[PDB]
Amino acid sequence: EVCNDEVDLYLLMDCSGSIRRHNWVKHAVPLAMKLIQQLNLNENAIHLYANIFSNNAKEIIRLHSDASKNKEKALIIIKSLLSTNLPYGRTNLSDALLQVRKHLNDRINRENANQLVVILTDGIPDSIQDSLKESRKLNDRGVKIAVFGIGQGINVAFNRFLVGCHPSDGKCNLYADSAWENVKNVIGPFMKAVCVEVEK
Ligand SMILES: [Cl-]
Ligand SMILES: [Mg+2]
Ligand SMILES: [Mg+2]
Repeated sequence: EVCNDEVDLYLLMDCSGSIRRHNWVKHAVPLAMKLIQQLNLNENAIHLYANIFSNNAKEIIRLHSDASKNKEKALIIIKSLLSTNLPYGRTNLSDALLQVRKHLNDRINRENANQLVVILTDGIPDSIQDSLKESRKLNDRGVKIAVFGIGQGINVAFNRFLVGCHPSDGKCNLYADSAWENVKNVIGPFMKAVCVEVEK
């Protein structure tokens, strides 16, 4: 797998109404699945955490749980997102990022592990101010943030700012975007690039 190191990886998956149900089912859920396929989930390698966020953040995979460390178990849970009332609601990224910072506050994370947040989003946060404030607090605790933007509702400058890049210029290995139909072709190269940056 292209991601293979001691990393606590916090997947924050936008489930906002803008997505549309057909895209949630045909693209968003399969994209999260393929992303997880890029990870060596293992006690001594990657441990996954996952939440969804729209109105609020909701944990779906607990950090260090069996599904955190086992790809087949993680994929069952992600697939279970199909049998829900999702997608719906707004884009409370700051609450999603807050849940990550609560793990760090409470020392739930492996202190020895690289800390990586990966955001899948099709929009702009409802509060850029609070999202950037949370992101700074995470950065101060050593957390790297990556963003995979989808569709026409994103703001590239903001996503680039969030991950620590110049908003328009130069290579930004912690950022990629894609049209809805193409997400599964962009996610592999993205996760490869992200994991190279995390290891360096
Ligand atoms: Cl927000
Ligand atoms: Mg907030
Ligand atoms: Mg949206």
